[PDB]
Amino acid sequence: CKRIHIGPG
Amino acid sequence: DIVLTQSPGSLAVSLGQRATISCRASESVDDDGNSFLHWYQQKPGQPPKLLIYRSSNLISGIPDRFSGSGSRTDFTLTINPVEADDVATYYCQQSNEDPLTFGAGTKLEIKRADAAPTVSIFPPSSEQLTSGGASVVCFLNNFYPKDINVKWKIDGSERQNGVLNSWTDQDSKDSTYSMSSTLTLTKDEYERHNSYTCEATHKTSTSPIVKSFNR
Amino acid sequence: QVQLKESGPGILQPSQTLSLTCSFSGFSLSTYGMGVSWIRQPSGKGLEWLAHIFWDGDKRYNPSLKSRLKISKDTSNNQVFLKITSVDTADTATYYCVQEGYIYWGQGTSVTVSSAKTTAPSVYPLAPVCGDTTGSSVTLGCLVKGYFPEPVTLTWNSGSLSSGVHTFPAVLQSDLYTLSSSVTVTSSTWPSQSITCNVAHPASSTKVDKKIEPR
Repeated sequence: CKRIHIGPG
Repeated sequence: DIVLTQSPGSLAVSLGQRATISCRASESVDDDGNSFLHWYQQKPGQPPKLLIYRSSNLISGIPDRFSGSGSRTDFTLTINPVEADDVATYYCQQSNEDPLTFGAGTKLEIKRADAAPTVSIFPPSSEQLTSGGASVVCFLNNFYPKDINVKWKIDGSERQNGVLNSWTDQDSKDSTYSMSSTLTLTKDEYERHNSYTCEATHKTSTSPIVKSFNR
Repeated sequence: QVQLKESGPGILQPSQTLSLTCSFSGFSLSTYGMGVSWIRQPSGKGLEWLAHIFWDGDKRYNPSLKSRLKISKDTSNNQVFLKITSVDTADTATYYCVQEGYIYWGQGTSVTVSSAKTTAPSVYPLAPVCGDTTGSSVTLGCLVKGYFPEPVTLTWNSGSLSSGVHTFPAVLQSDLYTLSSSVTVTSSTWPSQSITCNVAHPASSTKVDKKIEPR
């Protein structure tokens, strides 16, 4: 599994 | 699901003072170390704006007045000093586990002195009457606080069926509320009573501020 | 810097299927770590995440909504699409697409799931039947009864009068919206200077200019 990214970069 | 509960649901604050908001998660939203709780500001009309990410990190360009604290399940957002353009709704968001959840929102509203509502009444314009329908309209304008109550009395008897109530939010320049209350009857029904009157009770009175017209 | 923009069916009969399209610029969806989300906001209610697609083709679905959703991409065309099937009326909302990172949000498009058709509105005028409450000012009004869809645009004197104006947000009565405004003027203006209400309901070339004549 992955992760929906939140925040910069 | 991880369920996020925000308190306060509503916040009256004055400018330049401190304002704290809180978000708590049904479980840890942490790897262990960094947390996946972020904070969004939403101004009416716009999309949410990300402010703070992973509990404590300010997004580039957001004012330093905005801070975030907390870990595992209890998180808190601080605005200090509140400047008048933080009058917004704030939401917290978790991104540890899908589904991605957000909390109910806390809305910041400025506090100001009491002002009572200048109510005013409108009979039906002839035009409406010619096409079978009657709307009597009460404008209760420019009051602080929000909570107000409007009774529609016909001939003196109370009447609740067919009242369609509407508020404005925070009038930004003077920090007030206005409200529109419409009673719509049928022209026939309307033509059988002489007295339409509209009662407003606000924190600012011991009378009802009443508005009457006879036909 | 990056652009995101939605495209919606506008109005939908209950129990159809909603198509949504997210157009973007600023990033190809083949770039590793790319992906696009669709978040949904109700009317003046919180945020709800619906679905997410990643560059490597893996989809993510709100699991209480997993049934009715399907996301997809046209990666060589900067498009992410959403289909939400069997539209219930508690599916009227605003659809945002968001690029990964959640910083960059597209404005959002409205969908209202109303089993009703474009009705253009009646614009009735509202003047006093003779009295002067307030401080030697009078409040006037404009009633825009029974339209579909949102919105109408209303301006007093075409924006030549906006200070002192309140435009109460639209409520819906019979599946049909009802909007209302008020203006306060000093008595030297009306009845001397004339104030006219401009209502414009674009989905139908209803452009109604109702003058408040004093009765």
